[PDB]
Amino acid sequence: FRTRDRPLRPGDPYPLGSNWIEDDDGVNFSLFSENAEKVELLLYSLTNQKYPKEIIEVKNKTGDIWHVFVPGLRPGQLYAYRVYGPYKPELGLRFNPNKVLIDPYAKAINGSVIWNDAVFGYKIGDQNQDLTYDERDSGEYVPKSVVINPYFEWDDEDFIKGKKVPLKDTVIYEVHVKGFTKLRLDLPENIRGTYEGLASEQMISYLKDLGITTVELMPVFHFIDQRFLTDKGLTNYWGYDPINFFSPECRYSSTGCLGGQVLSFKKMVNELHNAGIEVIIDVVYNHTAEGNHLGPTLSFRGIDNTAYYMLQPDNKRYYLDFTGTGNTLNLSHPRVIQMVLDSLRYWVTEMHVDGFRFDLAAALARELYSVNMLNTFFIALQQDPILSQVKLIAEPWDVGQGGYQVGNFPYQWAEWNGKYRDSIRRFWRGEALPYSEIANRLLGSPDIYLGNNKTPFASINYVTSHDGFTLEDLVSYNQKHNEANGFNNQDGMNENYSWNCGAEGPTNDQNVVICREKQKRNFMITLLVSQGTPMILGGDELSRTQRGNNNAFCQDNEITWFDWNLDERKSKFLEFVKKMIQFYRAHPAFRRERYFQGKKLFGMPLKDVTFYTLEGREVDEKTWSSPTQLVIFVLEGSVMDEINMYGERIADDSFLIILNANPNNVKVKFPKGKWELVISSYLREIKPEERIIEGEKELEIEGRTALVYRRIEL
Amino acid sequence: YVPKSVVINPYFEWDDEDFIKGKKVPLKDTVIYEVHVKGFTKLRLDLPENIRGTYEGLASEQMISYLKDLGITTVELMPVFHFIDQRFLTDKGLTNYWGYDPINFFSPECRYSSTGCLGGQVLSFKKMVNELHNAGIEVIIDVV
Repeated sequence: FRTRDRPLRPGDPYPLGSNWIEDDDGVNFSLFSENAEKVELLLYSLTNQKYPKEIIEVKNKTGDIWHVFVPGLRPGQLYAYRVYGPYKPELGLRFNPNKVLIDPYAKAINGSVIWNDAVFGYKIGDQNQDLTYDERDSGEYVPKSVVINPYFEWDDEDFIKGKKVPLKDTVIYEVHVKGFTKLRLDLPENIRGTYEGLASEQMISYLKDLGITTVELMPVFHFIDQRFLTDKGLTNYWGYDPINFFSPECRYSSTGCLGGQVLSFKKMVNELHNAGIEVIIDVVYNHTAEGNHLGPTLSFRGIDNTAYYMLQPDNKRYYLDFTGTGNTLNLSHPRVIQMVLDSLRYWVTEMHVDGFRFDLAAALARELYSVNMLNTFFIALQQDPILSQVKLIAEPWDVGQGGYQVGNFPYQWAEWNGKYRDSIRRFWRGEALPYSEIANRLLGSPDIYLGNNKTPFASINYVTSHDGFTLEDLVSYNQKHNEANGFNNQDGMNENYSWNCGAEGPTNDQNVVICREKQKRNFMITLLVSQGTPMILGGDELSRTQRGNNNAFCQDNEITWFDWNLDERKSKFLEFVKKMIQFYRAHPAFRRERYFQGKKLFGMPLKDVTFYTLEGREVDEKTWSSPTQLVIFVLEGSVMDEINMYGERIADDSFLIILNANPNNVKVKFPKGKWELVISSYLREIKPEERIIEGEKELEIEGRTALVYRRIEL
Repeated sequence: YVPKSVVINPYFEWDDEDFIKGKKVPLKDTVIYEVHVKGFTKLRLDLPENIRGTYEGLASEQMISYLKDLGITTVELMPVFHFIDQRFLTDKGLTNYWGYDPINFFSPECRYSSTGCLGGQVLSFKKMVNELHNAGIEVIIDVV
């Protein structure tokens, strides 16, 4: 028989990908290819996945989209594609139907890659490398896509689609799905380090106790372990290397990789929303795990290489790399643009995601070679009805030339404030930066984001992230220790703006431990007292340590697992971060929607913020540009231009904050009021000269100490 | 010595089963597949026992996928009307395997059920049909 003797329907080229049509009993397959000449649908049995149990040729094509509707099939059916066409790598055409490809619209993938020189489309050994054409079948080594059933019952989950957590009052908590619960011997295994483990009653209660509002999850897009990681006994722990944009990772799931990864994800989000916790997901759209040339041929390169990938225009054999990871997705092609926003819309309307943190966000604005934030993809995202409502967070740079684009992302976009990261670490490190540099950071960095009409909550303040040290390692090391990575300690940035407190590594010396505990609390008070929306690094409340590894993308082991066993030193830091989060959330003078001016307002005798120096005298224009290790400012809570959504003014307590990074002691004369101690970084018992201050008193402030005060009388 | 009749609860929740009550399989394009409920799955060591040769065994994911792979459209089931083993078969160590010998016209056979003969035979039958219709398979029953 031929392809015409098994019953078929022409199908439709609408909803790209496999779509279970319950009413007609069958499945509709759709796949874009501008350049394919023949497209063949492969169907596998669950048992036999080395050869296809049936080969169907996609003969119908409406426009640049191939499609066929195969009767009898149900959800759960395994499938993959073969794309026939021209092979001219020096021109960009790398079509090899011997290599089995993965549906870019597959919403569930069964397993991952079995590395073998057959999944490459070019002779691995040959001297002419990626110009050659290896004819080995790779079907038995590449995972297959699953037709999923999209249906799901969201128990009173649609009511949180109303009054959400506004970014004004948000506290971000960056988590790795696996590390959150792998060493949670509390839970059973089989859910440890899984989606279900994250949404268990034990973790949900913990997250409300900690007090964070929303969770930001490291890449959950179904990703592949790199071969140069496999050939060193290593894994992709972070997962910033995906090949599919619609499948939740099968490695994070704990119910089944045959569609159970999308079920256990939806059930996970449903559990969090029933606890009033928003969900943001780290998302890679700038590059794909297929690498540059010499990389594998597992999907896009096979389906249509000159559409999906940015290729060097004069050769078109090599790949433009603005991510440092081999390739860069070509976001200038209409269907590539359609893919990303289809995926962005998919995770919102179907997986009920509340926001996205874009990895290397600038690389998405690359048109040929230059970054212009007025590209097609950003505009369409801005105008879209549903994507206009969820939060959009950017890593405001890529590793290209001219890629540093902080403050140039459109409004509605928030940005990771790297300038806040670096200068705050240097301030407490000991360096003396201008009074105007750190004071700007503390008031939401208006110098950055005001020029493009943005707000203080648009600035994402953070002192540590998954890139670089953790907070414990930040006060415990001065140099990288990525020796365990297997790259001869050449990977991961060298300047971390780090300081050890008096060692490098673990220590017994009792001054080194304390300088840190004081330094850890010094960072914590700074972050949650500055204007903007703060991001906590996951595990930092637990004083998590990566053994001095500032680049633990490859370590899926005890280095990156969360250590839940707490001693007395760790337990009391947890209560500190708890009470500091509880503080920041209780006081609107730090959850501000508009910036502080330097003025009295509403006809009041105090100006909304005042800056002092060692003596209670106001900061001048020449003190404001001189360097400093001590910065003093008074937030007048009752004279803020802060108005809620109902037209009411807000106002808060009046606060005075002392940040003295000078290693030596300094004496400070207070302003005119009677001030009360609310929190400080002192580990020692707070003696009563310091608890209440009256009438322009002077007070000894030990070196490297942060203090918060509240005026009780004027 | 004679079995007793059970007052049953007729209620049953047919999950999206009422939509196949529309575009069905017209006889023009039908392919009939005559099955014995027991013989279909008794030696199906794939499935657990306790459902081998039962209604539930017939509607299991293993058999449903097999019937779509074979390609038949509707299933024709040998007599499922609750029947009695003839005495001249009993007095030779034998049974009524086909079952073309019933005494009740409303009870699904208790010998084919695998959940309970106290009303479980009518539940496990409705659940069996519901599973087939969710797979686009029509059901015809041999009736005496």
